[PDB]
Amino acid sequence: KLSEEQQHIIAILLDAHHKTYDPTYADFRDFRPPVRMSPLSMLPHLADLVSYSIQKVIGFAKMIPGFRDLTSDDQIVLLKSSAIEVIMLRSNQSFTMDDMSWDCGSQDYKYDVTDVSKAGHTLELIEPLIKFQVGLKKLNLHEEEHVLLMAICIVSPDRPGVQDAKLVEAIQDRLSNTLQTYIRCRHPPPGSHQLYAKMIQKLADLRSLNEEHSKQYRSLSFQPENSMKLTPLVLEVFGN
Amino acid sequence: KNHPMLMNLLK
Ligand SMILES: CCC[Si@](C)(c1ccc(OC[C@@H](O)CCC(=O)O)c(C)c1)c1ccc(OCC(O)(CC)CC)c(C)c1
Repeated sequence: KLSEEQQHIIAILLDAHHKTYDPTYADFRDFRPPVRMSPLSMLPHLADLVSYSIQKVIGFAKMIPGFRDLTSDDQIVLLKSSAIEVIMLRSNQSFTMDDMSWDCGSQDYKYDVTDVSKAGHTLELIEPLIKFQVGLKKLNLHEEEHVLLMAICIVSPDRPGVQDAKLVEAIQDRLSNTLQTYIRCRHPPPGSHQLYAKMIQKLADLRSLNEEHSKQYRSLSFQPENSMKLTPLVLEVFGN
Repeated sequence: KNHPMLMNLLK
């Protein structure tokens, strides 16, 4: 059932994730310092964290089978629209349900709901974001399923501004069929029950999170004093 | 309108 091409796709995506996600979190020392001790005291650190993660998301995307066959315009449209969603998905690796926080190896780099609020965001975003992290963690995805879901998210044909929607759809369909076949062949029950449908629900959840994050980002970044604390990459990708 | 940093990271 899982064809050799489908096994190849999975192998490429696992390798791409290993090359672009560093679970030692060594580079966090390079970011502006978190300040917790109201002002948006965590904005400099979290802007650097987000900017670093965007770079890793682009590096992963470039390795998705078929992504490089798209025009530069379409690659750009797809990364601009999906980067926020892929950041939410990939951060699930460091999320822990012990205290509902993102634990990146040390106390300095352990982030909770208060840290997100100290970058300027409100419960309108943060409450659904925690519910998403919990629901995704509860799916107990195989790493194979986690990397396929990130790839499917990036290569979405309904993103605004997509030109060659039929080619985007053809690439995504190959990934979607790989995931559906992987679940049926390699994920034992009961964990596999309705798993594909539950993963696609997480993609719909991400669209809602994207819409809210974009609304609040627009309000935050409209104030020039906040935009001054962002990075050039964040301004280019999330908007200026 | 131009995305030079993204374009550059995209090769
Ligand atoms: C409080 C943290 C909760 Si967040 C889900 C997070 C957690 C762990 C992370 O990283 C984990 C690992 O994945 C990194 C390794 C890798 O990806 O390779 C990352 C990237 C993010 C978060 C916070 C702030 C924010 O935006 C603020 C903004 O809108 C202010 C204007 C834009 C600047 C965003 C978009 C997201």
